[PDB]
Amino acid sequence: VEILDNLSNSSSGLDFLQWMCQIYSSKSRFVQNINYRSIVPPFQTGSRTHTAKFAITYLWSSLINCQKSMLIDKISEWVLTPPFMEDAEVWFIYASCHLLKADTLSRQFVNRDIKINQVIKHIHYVRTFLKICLDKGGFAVPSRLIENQLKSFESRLY
Amino acid sequence: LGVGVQGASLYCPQENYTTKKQEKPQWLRPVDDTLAEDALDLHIVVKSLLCDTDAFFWDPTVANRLDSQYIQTASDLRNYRDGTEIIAYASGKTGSVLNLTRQNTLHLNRHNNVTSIELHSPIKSIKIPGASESIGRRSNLVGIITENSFQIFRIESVHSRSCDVMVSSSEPLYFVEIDDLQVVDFAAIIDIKGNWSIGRIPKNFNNLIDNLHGTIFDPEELSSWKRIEWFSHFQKILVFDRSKMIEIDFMNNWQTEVVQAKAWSNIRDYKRIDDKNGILLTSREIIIVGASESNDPVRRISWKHDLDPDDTTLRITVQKVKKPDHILLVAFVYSMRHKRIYMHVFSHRKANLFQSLGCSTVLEIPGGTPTGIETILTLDFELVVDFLVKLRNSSEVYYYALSNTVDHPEWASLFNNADEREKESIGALVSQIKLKERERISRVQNLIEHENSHDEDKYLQDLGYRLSIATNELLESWQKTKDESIHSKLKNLLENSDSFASIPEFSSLLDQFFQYYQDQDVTFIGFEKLLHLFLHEDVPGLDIFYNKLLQCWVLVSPQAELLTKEIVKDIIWSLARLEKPSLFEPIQNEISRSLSGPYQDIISSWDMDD
DNA sequence: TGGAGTACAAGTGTGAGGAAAAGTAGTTGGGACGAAAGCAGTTGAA
Repeated sequence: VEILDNLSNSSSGLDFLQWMCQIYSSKSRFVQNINYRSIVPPFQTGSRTHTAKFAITYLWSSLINCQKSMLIDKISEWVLTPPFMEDAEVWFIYASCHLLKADTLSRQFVNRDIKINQVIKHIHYVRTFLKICLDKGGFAVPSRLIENQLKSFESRLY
Repeated sequence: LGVGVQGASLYCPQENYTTKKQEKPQWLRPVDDTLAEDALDLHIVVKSLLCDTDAFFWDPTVANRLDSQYIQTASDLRNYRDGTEIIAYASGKTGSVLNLTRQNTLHLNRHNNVTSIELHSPIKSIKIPGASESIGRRSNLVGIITENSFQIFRIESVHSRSCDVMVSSSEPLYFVEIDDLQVVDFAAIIDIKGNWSIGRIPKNFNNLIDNLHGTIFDPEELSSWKRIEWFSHFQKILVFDRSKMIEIDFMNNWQTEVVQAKAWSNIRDYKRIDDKNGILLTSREIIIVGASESNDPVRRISWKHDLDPDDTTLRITVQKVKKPDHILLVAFVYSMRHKRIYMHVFSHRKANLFQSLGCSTVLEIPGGTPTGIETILTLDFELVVDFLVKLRNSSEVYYYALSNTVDHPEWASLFNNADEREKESIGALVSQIKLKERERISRVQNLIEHENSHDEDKYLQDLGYRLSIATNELLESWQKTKDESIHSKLKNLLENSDSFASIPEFSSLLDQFFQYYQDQDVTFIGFEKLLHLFLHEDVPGLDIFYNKLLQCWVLVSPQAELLTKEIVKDIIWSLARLEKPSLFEPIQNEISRSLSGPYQDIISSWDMDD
């Protein structure tokens, strides 16, 4: 919080969470037998079947940071690369990155054969990443309320 | 309904940028993080009194010694009256004597009469259950927990013409099984060390356990801290140790383990918030505001905050703040080892939209550590909030309000003898110095009477003459004794260095005495490169060394001068080590010791390498 | 106007504690370019 809420010559905290998720990337299994001294899982380590909290804070705070910069392609290219096949929160973020492109591009700037179908691609990415998010374990989304927003992107498109 | 949940758990932790967004594209801060947004919130104490009256471990079974909440008695039902505020605290010798209204700040009332009901057992917990708003009324009965029995008090028709609360009591049930019970709550429903039972309260004080009971007994939890609370009016109970929370509904036979807190944390405290949905839990390492669920009233594990302090003795108290748009839940954790509070601000809206704002900390009184802290309900953006503390190792209770906008008797019990014949016999010495000082303020005053006289120029010509030949007497022994092969005093003359009346002259005179010894067996240590150790700055001189103390001791002394003169006249004679020989004398004592040690300590003794 | 009991301190042996950076204790990661022809002695059964 100190780098982001300093704002003077700041890295805004996002290059430091990038530092955390580079050198503490460890897909190793949690051996669950040794007594643990000076480490604890739920806030500072990142084993297999547990995404690290600095990893998902790097995903939330770079989606929100990219929204406020209006580069979403570059986060959507990164989230593509790690298919965390053990959790639903990364897939909700990956579904929500495409919802933001499907939100931004659904203004149409007229009152176009390529402007149409690209939004349909992002709408179909949301409906298929939210489905695989909901098939996983516990991450309860307002899955009705998001469908009201995807249809609203298409009614503006028609 | 925000999005980032586990279902099982739900986090808004310590400044780690909470884990949700709806992406509400509504141009109205298009995000609904659990983190909220506002300005700051600084808190300011309003310190005021309300009332009054081996060590490497601490007892978990002792809980509190007081209570403070609005009570509505039996005669207020039929009549118009609604709600009277009381405070009942232990007193006495071993904590055994349990004993009101609000003008603008809560103060003890006019007739201010302690209703000292008497017991024969140590008080170890004093608490009400609280009230309900579904019942519409307030409870007028309170239960306390002691070592020897369990007691119930019943408050009947609090009086207004005399400010006197007559109290009634139930039968104090002693122990059939010899096991010290821990916690009461009602919403004799009690928790013994390892098992619980439901107790029945009667209507007739003019003269127990029901046929259903349960146990949570763990062979590998070691502590003696348990806790019980009724949950969400279903006659579900919640039972605690330091390792798990068990949910038990005695309506059916239905027992579920919900929290299992063995691995990295422990359950520390559990306050049931007057909100019949939301209830706040203090674990070690996290603060949990786990509410109730509308589908099944089991546990809505809500937005919890990762608290930082690690400790073994943390409590919590919570106060609701009811605004018309939303409900706040400020949570105050406090420890028995140090003097601090730690707070966090929660908010709640209609759609179970629990949020979080930030944290702050303030301090307490320096004498003791807090042991019981309770918020006054206050009958129910500039947040105001008020409460009472109680500190351990002091029997005083003070009252505090928070708005948005060191003496120890052990040093006293080391002096002050009761020996009246030895009183002035000690006290003569403080009157003995009444004589000895006034001579010294007057004799150097006779030197104040003279100012750079030739009669005292003679007196200092006589000074160095018995410093020259005395040196010439103290030199001529060391040359003949020089072959010792195995410094001095400069207080040999006891005739002078008492009545010399110039600092810049004697500084020059010793420099006049320094220049005289060009010969061997005599060196010195210079004062001006060393006199700075008292002022802790660059002091290159002896004459400006007085000039620092000259401006320094002006106010705090009668006439302020010759006392300041005499100490400067003392320190150069206090470092009276000016009797070093030449360089030859320690160098020839270097070479003698390495010869005496073996050839193994030759290579061990080498200074000046790199 | 000597003795009987007795707490305050000067003074003397027993082991028990304290710490660190070296090494070693169990899991998991990881190491190993070929589907050619007429023909002949033996050899099929007639």
